[PDB]
Amino acid sequence: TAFVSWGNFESFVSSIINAIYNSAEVDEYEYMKLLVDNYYSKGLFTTVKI
Amino acid sequence: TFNDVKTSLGITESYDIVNAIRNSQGDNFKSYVPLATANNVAEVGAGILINQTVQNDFITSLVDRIGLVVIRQVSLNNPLKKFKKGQIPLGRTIEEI
Amino acid sequence: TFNDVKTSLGITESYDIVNAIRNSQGDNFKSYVPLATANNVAEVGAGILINQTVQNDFITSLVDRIGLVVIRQVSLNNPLKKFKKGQIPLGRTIEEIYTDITKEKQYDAEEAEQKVFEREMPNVKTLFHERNRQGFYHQTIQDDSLKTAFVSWGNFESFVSSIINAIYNSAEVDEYEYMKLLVDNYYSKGLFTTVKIDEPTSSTGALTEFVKKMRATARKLTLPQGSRDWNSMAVRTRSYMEDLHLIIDADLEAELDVDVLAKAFNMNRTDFLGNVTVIDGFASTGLEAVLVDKDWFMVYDNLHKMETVRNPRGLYWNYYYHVWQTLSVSRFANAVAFVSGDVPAVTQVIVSPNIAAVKQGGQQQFTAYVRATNAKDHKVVWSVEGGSTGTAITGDGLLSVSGNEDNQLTVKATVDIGTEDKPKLVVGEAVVSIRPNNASGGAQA
Amino acid sequence: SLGITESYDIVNAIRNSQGDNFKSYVPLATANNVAEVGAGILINQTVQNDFITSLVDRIGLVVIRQVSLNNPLKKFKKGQIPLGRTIEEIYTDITKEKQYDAEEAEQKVFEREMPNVKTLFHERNRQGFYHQTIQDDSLKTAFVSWGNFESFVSSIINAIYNSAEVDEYEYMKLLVDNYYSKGLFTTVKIDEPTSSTGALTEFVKKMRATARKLTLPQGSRDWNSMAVRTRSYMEDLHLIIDADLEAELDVDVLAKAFNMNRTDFLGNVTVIDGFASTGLEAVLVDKDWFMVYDNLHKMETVRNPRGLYWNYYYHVWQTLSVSRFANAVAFVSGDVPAVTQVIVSPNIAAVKQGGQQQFTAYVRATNAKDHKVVWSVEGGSTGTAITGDGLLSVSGNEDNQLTVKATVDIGTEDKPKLVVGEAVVSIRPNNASGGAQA
Amino acid sequence: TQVIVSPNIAAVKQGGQQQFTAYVRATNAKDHKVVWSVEGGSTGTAITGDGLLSVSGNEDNQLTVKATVDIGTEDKPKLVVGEAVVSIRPNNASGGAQA
Amino acid sequence: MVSFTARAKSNVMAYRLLAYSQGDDIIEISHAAENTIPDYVAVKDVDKGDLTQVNMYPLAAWQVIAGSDIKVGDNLTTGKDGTAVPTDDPSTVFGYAVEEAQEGQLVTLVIS
Amino acid sequence: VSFTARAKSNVMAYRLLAYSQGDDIIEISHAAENTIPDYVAVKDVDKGDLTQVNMYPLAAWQVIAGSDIKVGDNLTTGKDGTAVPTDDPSTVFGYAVEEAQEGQLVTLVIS
Repeated sequence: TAFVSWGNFESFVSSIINAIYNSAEVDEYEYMKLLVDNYYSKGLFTTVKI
Repeated sequence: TFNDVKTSLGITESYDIVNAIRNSQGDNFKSYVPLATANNVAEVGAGILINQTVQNDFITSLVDRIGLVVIRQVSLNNPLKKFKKGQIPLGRTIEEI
Repeated sequence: TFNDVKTSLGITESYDIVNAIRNSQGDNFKSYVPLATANNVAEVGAGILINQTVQNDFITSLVDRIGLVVIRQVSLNNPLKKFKKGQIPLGRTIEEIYTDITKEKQYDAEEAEQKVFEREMPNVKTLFHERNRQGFYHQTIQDDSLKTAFVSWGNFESFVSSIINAIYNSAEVDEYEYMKLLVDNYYSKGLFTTVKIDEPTSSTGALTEFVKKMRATARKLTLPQGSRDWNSMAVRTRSYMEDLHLIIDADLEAELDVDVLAKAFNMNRTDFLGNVTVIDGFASTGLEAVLVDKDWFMVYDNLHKMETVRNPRGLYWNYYYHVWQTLSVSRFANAVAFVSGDVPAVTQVIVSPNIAAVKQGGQQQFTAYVRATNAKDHKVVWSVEGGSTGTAITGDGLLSVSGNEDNQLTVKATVDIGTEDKPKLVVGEAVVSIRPNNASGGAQA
Repeated sequence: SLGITESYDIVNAIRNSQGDNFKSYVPLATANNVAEVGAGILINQTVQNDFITSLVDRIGLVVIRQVSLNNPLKKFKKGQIPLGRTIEEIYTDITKEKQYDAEEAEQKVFEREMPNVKTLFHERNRQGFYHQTIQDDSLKTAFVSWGNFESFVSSIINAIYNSAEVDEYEYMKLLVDNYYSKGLFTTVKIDEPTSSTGALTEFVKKMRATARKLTLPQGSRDWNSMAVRTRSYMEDLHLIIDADLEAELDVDVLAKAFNMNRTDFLGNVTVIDGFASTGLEAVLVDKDWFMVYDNLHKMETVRNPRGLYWNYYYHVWQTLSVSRFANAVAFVSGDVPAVTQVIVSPNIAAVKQGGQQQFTAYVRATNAKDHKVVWSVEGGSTGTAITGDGLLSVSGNEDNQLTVKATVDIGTEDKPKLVVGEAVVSIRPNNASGGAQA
Repeated sequence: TQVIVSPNIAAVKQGGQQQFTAYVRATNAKDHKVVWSVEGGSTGTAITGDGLLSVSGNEDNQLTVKATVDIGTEDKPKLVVGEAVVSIRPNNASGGAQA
Repeated sequence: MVSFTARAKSNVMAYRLLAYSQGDDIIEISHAAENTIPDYVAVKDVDKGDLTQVNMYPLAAWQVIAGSDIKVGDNLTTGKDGTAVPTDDPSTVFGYAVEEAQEGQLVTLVIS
Repeated sequence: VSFTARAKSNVMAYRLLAYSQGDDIIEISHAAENTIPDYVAVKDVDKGDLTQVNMYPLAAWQVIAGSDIKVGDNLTTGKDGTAVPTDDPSTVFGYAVEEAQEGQLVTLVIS
């Protein structure tokens, strides 16, 4: 009901699919900054003061 | 389904460019003075959040329609995917020695 | 026709070089003293505006002729035409849709037993552009009376061609001023992401502190994970480095040009990192160096129509050159305005999808996105201005409407800055319509 | 709901329905949603999508109504005239049988028996145009397809055409009333029809008696307004009547209910909205009684460059007049005069000085009584008079144009009301002497 | 049962005029007078007694053209109202008083 | 028409009858007093301190707010708030109605 | 502009007219003697006939003279809507700029 075009409707249904994979790319980036902040909070980094 | 939404929705009106043009005295808005339809650019030239039915100027009963749908497509990528090591379907534990 | 006239007509004449000065002092004007015909060269040597029929110096019945006609021609081009994006024949409005990312859930097989067919809505913000300008450039050429003014056909045509190029220059002059106006509209409406800088003209440290914020924001705009900030709709979006366009003026170039580059053994490390374009404007105060994606401009076209009529009674043509355009700005692209001077603490408070459409008795969380300029402050104050008696927002954005809620609501995210005695607020707003529930209603146990 | 004046709320009437008439909508779901956008929104408030709320439910179909407003009276049109202004409509009439006489035939081999030919003269009289302005560039916003854009542009040209069929209907209602405003119909006095069931039978009787009389293949003189022996066809009669009597007649009578789809029983019944004059309840005319022709159909357009509109002009020039030669009857109630008109003789003449032309007054009376005609001669200067049977007798030195009149005087002896029938008589000179006789 | 105003959707400039037309669905056969009325606020926009709107120069608000027919009687008023919606075009090129 | 500048001095309302006075180097205008002959008619709201103009032209008729019910042909004068009302005292008549008006409706008038 | 008038009693062209009211529509008749007229007939109008009054504010009228009028004479209504000289202010509706005998049209400037 929001599209009067089949060429636009299957560009927007295909777009929701890409928002799933962009959710995967973003979170997996955030999970890998989480492993760095976790390793700092536990103090297992050796620490060089500047 | 909305009943009344003006175009300044969530807008801070920092210097109100319409008065900055039509009440200009010498200031750097001098070049916007010869513009004929600055008021129709400055009103809705920043994108409209909530759509509003715009009646046709010539015949007032027709509704001006939507001429283009631009479905914006953005790819995001993990920067740190180069640090990824592999894939392991079988078993659960990884032992470094 | 004309009777007598002075030679200095529109001349204000700060000092009279002719008699009051060159005849007067023994100063640096001694290089002009021995010139015999200097009082004539100083008289009409600026050009004159009204032509007399000067007689001839020997045969006084003769007249003096125009010996040369110099038709001078200009070609005016829009420096921003590379940002123009197309044409629309039919329709008025543009529906630009952004889909955004969603949130992860945890794997659990026991709960998955009963929540197979559960549904989760996407996160889709849209914005809207509609046709803005409708103008025309009237011009009239009366060809037959203009034959009295020329002697060559080769000059007659090059003049009538020139008037056709008086429009098509003015259509490029006014289109440029409208594309600058979209920038100053977007700053006046308070929608750029302002990076506070110093005025780079003052100290060369303030210039060099500006190149650092320039290259950082350019590197920040193009991080492959994207970033939620830097645009007005506040979505995660990722710019391409070839698609950043730094729009400075001519003065701010020559600051970088003379100071920064001249004294740079490695030129590419203090480069602006964009497709630098040059204007002479921005018109407002402190605004300079607008760094945008190329998708920021939504300039489309609707009509390029040259329509002519000929009056046959009076021998002239009218040239109505109509220009209709949709001159607007995408907010889904990300845009930074490096504003010098004093800027406020908070420029805008971006909120959640402003079309929430919540059922009676339902809940909806509203996420505030404060565009703070400096470093940190500014807890958000929430509000449910609109309908009431049950409608109550928490300290986070949960709405929790009512069973009796009917009218549309205005969810406000208020940020107090400045003085406690005259509290300047930056109030972001969100709309929500209330559809009826119709089940678990009426009276209740 | 913009200008809606309710009689009740149907939403309350169905919800508060504990068993009454609304119990068929209780099993329905979403009857409230049909209760809201049932009649159709007038201003089209923009509606969001139901799943993803940011999206906009778009207009999906443009339905352009292309109703053609046709003319009932267009089948009474008789062609076109590209060059010219007037129409010479002529008619030859009956001559009298003589008895075969060989003995008389000797001196009358070369007798002149003049034909009886009469004319009428129509003229172009309708010069009216139409005007619609189309701003094609600013209407391109209201459309997405080129087919819906062009079908709407063509909708307006046909609305000029619906306008042209409007006005030419109204002039042909005017051509009837003009003809009845001048007493040129043959008038049948009726009772007022809606007062009685019996006065509806007396209406259909006096109509079908007249429809049989009009289409008598015999011919008659008593129904055209130029008193000429003529004929109608049953497939060319046309009862022009309003809608209000037409419904009264085809129900209360049950002779018209048996014959509603028939071409006889007056037939070709053309319902109108009604006549502007007072007692004119119905009109029974021939299809040749109208002489609507077409002198022009132009569509001249012009462009405005400054304002980007096309400007249409559609020119209709017509010849709107009726023919007096055809049969035509008005069925009239109310106070009706005893005589509508005195139709006269050969209406023009060229009588030679000392000549004679026998005239004949036809009195279209309504009361079915026997009225007296009083012949008189006006104009002229030399004592030209007329007998009581209608014999004009031009004097012999008469020079002026004569106008012979035939009056009835249906009025009263204290206040006369004369219905004057007229005929003009020119003079041809005669070089014969005359002067006095004995 | 109804009063239908001639143009539901109108668009009148500052100072412009627009004729409206009342269309009374009288179910009896009697004549009924239409009272014209214009609501909407901002300035002194009024209408003529026959239906000609005269938008007044400083009108900013969305107007509304009422068309009232009094059926019923005195002290028992039944007011069948028709309705037309007017937006304004900003033709801010005029004066104040006029004589 | 001949236009000139005039300043309102008391909340001029549209379609009201106006009078004027000599002010601080300017003609000041306001609603005409009750029971008199007005000089100008408002066709725009102009507040107490607002500056505006007057368009001079021998208009055949004015369209003003009816202060009461008006019958066709009624002689009119000023009423409350500068509205036009029916009268019968010649000295206060400035025009007459050519159309019916109910209180609060516009009434077209012809000047005399 | 213009408006509909219903006449009243046999209006003659060029005669001075005055308005009244009755059933509804403004009634027009010949102006009474010794006063100020409202309108000038441009054509003959039958007793109950509807017509138009062309309000195109004229500075001068063409009115039939009821008597000998000289240049500059102040004029008022005469008998049967004709224009006649007057020496009594308040009856004056204009003045002649032309000289006229009797029954002749005379141009006058309204004042």
